[PDB]
Amino acid sequence: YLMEGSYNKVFLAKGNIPAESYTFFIDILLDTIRDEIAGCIEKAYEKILFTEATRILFFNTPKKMTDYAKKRGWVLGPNNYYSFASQQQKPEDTTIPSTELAKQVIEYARQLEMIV
Amino acid sequence: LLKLFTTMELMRWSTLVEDYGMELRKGSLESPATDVFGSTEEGEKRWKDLKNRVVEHNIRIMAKYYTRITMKRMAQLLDLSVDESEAFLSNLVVNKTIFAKVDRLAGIINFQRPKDPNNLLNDWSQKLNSLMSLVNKTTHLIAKEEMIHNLQ
Amino acid sequence: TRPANHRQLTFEEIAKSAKITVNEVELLVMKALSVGLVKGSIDEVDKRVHMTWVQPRVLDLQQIKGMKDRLEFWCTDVKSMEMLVEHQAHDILT
Amino acid sequence: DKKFHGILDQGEGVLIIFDEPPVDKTYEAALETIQNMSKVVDSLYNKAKKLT
Amino acid sequence: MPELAVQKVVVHPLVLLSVVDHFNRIGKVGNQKRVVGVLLGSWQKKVLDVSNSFAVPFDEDDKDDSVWFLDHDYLENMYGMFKKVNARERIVGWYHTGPKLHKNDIAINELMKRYCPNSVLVIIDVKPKDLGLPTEAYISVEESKTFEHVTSEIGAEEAEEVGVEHLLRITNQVHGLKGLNSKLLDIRSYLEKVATGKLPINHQIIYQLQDVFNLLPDVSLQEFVKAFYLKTNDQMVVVYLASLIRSVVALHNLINNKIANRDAEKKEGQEK
Amino acid sequence: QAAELFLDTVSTFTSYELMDYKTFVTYTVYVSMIALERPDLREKVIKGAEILEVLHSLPAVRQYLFSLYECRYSVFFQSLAVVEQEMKKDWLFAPHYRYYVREMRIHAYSQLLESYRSLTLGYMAEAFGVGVEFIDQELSRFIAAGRLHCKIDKVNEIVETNRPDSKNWQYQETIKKGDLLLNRVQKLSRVINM
Amino acid sequence: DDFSNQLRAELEKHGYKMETS
Repeated sequence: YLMEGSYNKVFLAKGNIPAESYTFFIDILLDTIRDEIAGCIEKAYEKILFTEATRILFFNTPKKMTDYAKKRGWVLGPNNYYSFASQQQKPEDTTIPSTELAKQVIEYARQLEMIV
Repeated sequence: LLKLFTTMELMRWSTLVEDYGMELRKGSLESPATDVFGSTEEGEKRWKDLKNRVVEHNIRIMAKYYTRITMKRMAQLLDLSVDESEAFLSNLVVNKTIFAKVDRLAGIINFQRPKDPNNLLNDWSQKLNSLMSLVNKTTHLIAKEEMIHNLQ
Repeated sequence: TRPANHRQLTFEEIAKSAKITVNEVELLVMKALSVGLVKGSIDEVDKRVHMTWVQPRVLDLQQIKGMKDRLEFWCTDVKSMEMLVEHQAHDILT
Repeated sequence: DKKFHGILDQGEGVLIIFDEPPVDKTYEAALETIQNMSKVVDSLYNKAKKLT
Repeated sequence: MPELAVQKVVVHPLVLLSVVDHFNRIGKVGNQKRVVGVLLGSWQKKVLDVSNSFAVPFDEDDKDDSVWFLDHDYLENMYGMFKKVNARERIVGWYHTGPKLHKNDIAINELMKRYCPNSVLVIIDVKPKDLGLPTEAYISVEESKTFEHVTSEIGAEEAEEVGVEHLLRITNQVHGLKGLNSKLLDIRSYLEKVATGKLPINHQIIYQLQDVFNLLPDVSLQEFVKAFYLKTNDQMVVVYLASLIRSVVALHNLINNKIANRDAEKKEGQEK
Repeated sequence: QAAELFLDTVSTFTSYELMDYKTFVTYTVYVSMIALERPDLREKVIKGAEILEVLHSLPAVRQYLFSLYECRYSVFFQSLAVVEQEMKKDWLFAPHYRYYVREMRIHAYSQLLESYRSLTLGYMAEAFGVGVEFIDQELSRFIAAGRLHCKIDKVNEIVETNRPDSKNWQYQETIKKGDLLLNRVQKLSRVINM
Repeated sequence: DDFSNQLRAELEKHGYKMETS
């Protein structure tokens, strides 16, 4: 279940193993899932309602869910705000020529004998 | 009036043609050398022949001046209604003296030509040629700088 | 005060400075451009003039001071490219 | 018929361009040299082998 | 491609060496005089081909630039013998050693002018100013004294070229930096001069720099270039694609050779 | 390579034990529908004498030919019977199966799609008498191939189109053949280099 | 292969979509 990213499947309290020391483990396990869900929600959604976000995190109280959001450092409202967008073929690449020139020197040097 | 063709805005054009209503009906002479006409064509007819020719010529100039022009402005400059202008432009493209693209669903006329990457390459190579040309100027500049500094 | 990073400037700023209206500047740039005081093109899709420089600007003195530092940066950049070439083999076209 | 290569928009009841033409001598140049080079490579293997 | 021009000078390698020889042999050197001579050669439609030269004596004053001594008659008589030897030898110009110019350069010029309006003046220094071509040619007429960045190249006759041989990107890049440094020195110099109220007040020099900067270079930097660049990678990408194919084609021809060598060796008994 | 040969019709006959006349006339036309497109059809398959023979027999000059010229996928499903009829009985065309049918169905569809930039999936799905789920599922099968390039959002009944011929596409195909060749080079390297 | 030709044909040929219209 952990592999899949099926958060729901994970949440359980029955078995032989939940009796003994799995209690100690549950917290550690949740933190990892919540980090993974925050990173998804920023990419997926550039806006969402506050209440939806409170359900999703699967914490009961709104308050702990408010605590985490300030911690991350987000502006909040009755909506949650997020913004992202990237650029390329202007910041350097192997297909922006300066970096290529250095790369081509090695290719041509191999070719003729050098060897580099 | 010939110089007018280089600058042409075409409000001044109508004024001149109207003002000169005794030159431009005139095939006749006030002292004949060996030229003659008598106004056969009608001298009146000639103004029509000029009228298309200056409007087209104006569009030639706009092509150099502008890369994009709007149809309402282009019509204001011509002093022709928007429908009328479109009609002359269509004829003119078939004639093969300009390149222009007509967008009649927004009202914009491009005189642009589609790029090829090689085209951008050409320009890029020139910038570098200008640079070399400078080094020469600088060399000449040093030669000068010495004469002034000491004759000697 | 740096290199050119554009030379597109719109009518609105110029018309304000010039104290002639938006309509007038179009006709005016067209008069200017005939002479070749203006080297540029006219973009009628945002009503901006792309200029191309050619101005004398006689006596710079301050710009010159800056010019000396910028040129200096340029000498270093080519120098780096050179080092790499030196290290590997010998350019023989054949 | 392909005597005119735009496209038709019946939706806005307009005629639009699509006659737009790609490069036809790099792709074509590249395409020809591989197909031949494949036949040639295959032959060489049979001769090399000692069993065609 | 090689640089060509309206007028052009071709200077033979023979000519150049002759000046080297003149400087050591006259033995007057060690007084640090101008080593000056007259150049001869072959000219046609618009090409100076410097076919010949001969040294001229001169004695100049070593505390006066107005007092110098030169003889005309020497030029006529020697010219006369040369005409008698080969008639394809016209007066093209003269040479001075440099590396700096004199006021007096104007004075040698007035004389050569008379003989032909075009007199090339070549600045030749053996002692290496420049690690490319250390000889530069100017053509001068007075207004004041002009110069011309006329190309200099070494053409040759059949004999001359064999003799030369008997005696016996990366190059681009070293030179390229060199040029940058020469201009760099001039700016520092200009700043100094302006600071200390020295003649430079030339309008031209500021004017050239400004335009140059607007353009920017594209073997370094991206700043002005970035918009152009977008097209550029796409063209390069295709050239590379072509290159790939051909490397396989080459590799294949090498296989044919190996198999043949192997067969031959194997059957023989094996010996390389 | 076959189409080259098939087009030839100087040799009307034979000595009959090489092949047979009836079979050979039926065979050329069959190969035509798959192998060729409509500037080729208008040009070559009006051959005159040949067109008489197809009428003197089961359909092809009829149903398949009309459907290709008309570029419809409205009425063409009746000819899905022919695949079943001819291929199964034959020993030559049997081996080919779903590839022969499937490439023909795509061909027809592609022409209809190319006609209207902004195509209504909806109109087609109903009137052409087909399952909504069948036309789409097979369409998405075809788009994945790179055969079609119809850009679809399935909950709506609207489709649009993009450039199927582009610089980027042509480069991709060039690499694509290049890869297969690379493998051959290795096989050569295997046997030799001993 | 062969299965798909028979499969496509029962679905295509035999209507229950153009008969519900």
